[PDB]
Amino acid sequence: KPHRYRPGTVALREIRRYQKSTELLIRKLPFQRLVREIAQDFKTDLRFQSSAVMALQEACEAYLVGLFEDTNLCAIHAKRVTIMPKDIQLARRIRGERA
Amino acid sequence: PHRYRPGTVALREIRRYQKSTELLIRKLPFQRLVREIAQDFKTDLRFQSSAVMALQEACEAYLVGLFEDTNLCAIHAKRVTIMPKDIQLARRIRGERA
Amino acid sequence: RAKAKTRSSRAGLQFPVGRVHRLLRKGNYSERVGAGAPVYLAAVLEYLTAEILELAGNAARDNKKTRIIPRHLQLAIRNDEELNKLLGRVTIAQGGVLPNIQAVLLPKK
Amino acid sequence: RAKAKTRSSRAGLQFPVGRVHRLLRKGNYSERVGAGAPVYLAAVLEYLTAEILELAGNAARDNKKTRIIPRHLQLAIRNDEELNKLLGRVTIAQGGVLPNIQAVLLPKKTESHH
Amino acid sequence: RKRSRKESYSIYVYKVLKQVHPDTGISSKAMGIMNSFVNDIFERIAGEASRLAHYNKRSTITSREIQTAVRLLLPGELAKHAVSEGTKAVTKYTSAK
Amino acid sequence: KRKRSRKESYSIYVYKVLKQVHPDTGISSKAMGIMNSFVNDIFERIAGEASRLAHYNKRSTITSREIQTAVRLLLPGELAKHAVSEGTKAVTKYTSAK
Amino acid sequence: AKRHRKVLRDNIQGITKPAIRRLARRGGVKRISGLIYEETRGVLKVFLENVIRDAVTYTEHAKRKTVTAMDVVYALKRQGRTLYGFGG
Amino acid sequence: KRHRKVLRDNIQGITKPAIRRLARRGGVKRISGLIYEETRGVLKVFLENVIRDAVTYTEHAKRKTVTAMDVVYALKRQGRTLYGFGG
Ligand SMILES: [Ca+2]
Ligand SMILES: [Cl-]
Ligand SMILES: [Cl-]
Repeated sequence: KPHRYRPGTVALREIRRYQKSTELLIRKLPFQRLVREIAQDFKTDLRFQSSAVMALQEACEAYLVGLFEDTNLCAIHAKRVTIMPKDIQLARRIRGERA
Repeated sequence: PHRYRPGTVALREIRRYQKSTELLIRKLPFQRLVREIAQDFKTDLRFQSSAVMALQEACEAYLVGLFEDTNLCAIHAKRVTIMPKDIQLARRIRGERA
Repeated sequence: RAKAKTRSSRAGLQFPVGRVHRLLRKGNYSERVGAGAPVYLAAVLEYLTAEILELAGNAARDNKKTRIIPRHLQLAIRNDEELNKLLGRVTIAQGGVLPNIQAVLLPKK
Repeated sequence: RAKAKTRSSRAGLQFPVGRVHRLLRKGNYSERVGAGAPVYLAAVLEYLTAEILELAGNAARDNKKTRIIPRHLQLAIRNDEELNKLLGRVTIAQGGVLPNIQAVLLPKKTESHH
Repeated sequence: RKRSRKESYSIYVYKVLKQVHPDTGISSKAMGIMNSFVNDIFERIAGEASRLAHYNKRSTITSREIQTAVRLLLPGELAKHAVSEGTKAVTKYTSAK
Repeated sequence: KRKRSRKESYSIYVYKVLKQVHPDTGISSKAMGIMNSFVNDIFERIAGEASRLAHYNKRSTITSREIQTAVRLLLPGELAKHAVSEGTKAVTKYTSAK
Repeated sequence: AKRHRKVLRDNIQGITKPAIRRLARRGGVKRISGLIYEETRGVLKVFLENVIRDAVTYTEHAKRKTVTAMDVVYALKRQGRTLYGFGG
Repeated sequence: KRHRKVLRDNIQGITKPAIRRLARRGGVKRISGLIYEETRGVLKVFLENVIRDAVTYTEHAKRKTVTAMDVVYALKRQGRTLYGFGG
């Protein structure tokens, strides 16, 4: 008797929720650390303007959201509904990001 | 009596044409097309012969590359045959198409 | 001495012809710059600017908002066939995406 | 009075430091061009040219051919992971493509050659 | 100490906004986006113009270059209105002198 | 008229470098055309980015340091190391000649 | 008298099936659905329009009536299909 | 003092539910468990290429701080032009 939504229905609901919005979807501090981690590998003791870290995050999430759209088309192309890493790898190969 | 199985002469042709560098579209038809497409931009246009070659070189390169990408989409859907949706998905993902 | 009129005012333009003209001379595009150029360029910059704000404004109105914000610009651009092409490799911060859910992913009812 | 020493010889280059320096000044890049800019640049162009020529020359030699042709340049470039990336949105007229047939398209049976 | 001058297109975006939607306003973030746009396209047109003039062995970017640059860079209908509005503005600026 | 105008190229140089690298191999005109396109392509990329750099940092001057930073930006890993190396060596040698 | 040029129509069909197959072969295609050939023609035509448009634009800016290999080379660069061996 | 920067393995801070949200905006309905790690690697490669160029722009300017313009110029070079942070 307790209410339960069939699988797909809360997912479809999330899609709508997030397509309506523009908030960044990666949590800010984790992101900010990762950037600095990665930045060490090229130069030591670098500071960032916070707008520089926001500009990167804006740019990343935009690229990933974009890549997911192409990944979803590749998944559907093969008569599926479930994105899998070969979808991502195909998208990026056709995109020419990858060999 | 003698006959090859389907796909055998196809593979043979793949080997043949990847080994060579000659243009594969026939030159005069290609030229006629260029002239025709050009007419919708400016009447009574002339063409350096190298400019037509330069456009054929480009086209053929563009298409050969598109077919490579098209094949991968076919194979991704567990197919050996290319179909228009494979060309469309490639072109969608390349940014050429909406 | 005659009175100062701006070149924008002479062109019936809101964009700064004089500034554009200086940006052209100082941006390493050519040794010389004709006086028609910045007038024409500032013109086009004004047209496209106006085009986007026409469409961005309508989206702010549909959203019951007095002020244009990035999402309104993004909706304006991504629903207009030509503006989208013009900006097809451009990311608009804080814009989001157009609502799109492939048909196949919807319920059968 | 005492004359005639070409900047390229000074730098130890075949590429023309003076042509390169002219091309920078006249090419709407910056108001001024410093004296190392064309030396450095010419050198880099010489380096990349010499790589491709080395590799393509090898390709022509494997072909039992005295002369480099576009295909020798293509084969050189597309089998060098790095040159391929530098020149990956570039089309070499008359180069063709590298031999390559996806495995799912082959037949699978092995029974072999002499 | 007064901050050093960062120019922008923001007084001109507003002026156009009042022409087009007298009741409507604009946030900082939107202005930043408008301003990025204007600079983007400035550079695209000016760039293609620089090439055009250089390809044709000429020292001078004129309106004829800006126009042909516009033709090459903007899509059909957008190109047409730009060319019209750019011609208007010149033809007009000429008659005033 | 009577004599066609002069159109510059990097041919003599490409050839000079060719004799260094392979003394007994030649080069067809199409192949040389590709080499000339190559040099001009890259010239334009490196000068281009050097141009941005200077402008982005309010310098009027493209110096050997802008070429270097641009070279680091445009070439991939190994190619850029050797490229910066040869660029560094050449400027060095050139100041020694004085 | 003297007469200027005349109209050409549906030359796209001169891009035949064998040649479309050959191109696909070089692209490593083994099996081709029969709807490909008309799709490929569509795609090829869009490519040529976009490149010829831009080339011809360069022509008219040089106040010429002859389209030159450089007009094509410059157009293809703008399209991000930079081509080597025709005047780069 | 000077407070060293501890490389904590933050790529794992890019959580599963975050990756799932990004995919919802992208219109993805269903997600293989293999996705979340594939993505992280895809993200890392993205971040390295942008941050390398950005930091190159920083170095050439003789600055110790990466600015938002360094990042913008970087994304322009990588063909991923961003509006709203200057330029
Ligand atoms: Ca209105
Ligand atoms: Cl003018
Ligand atoms: Cl210098």
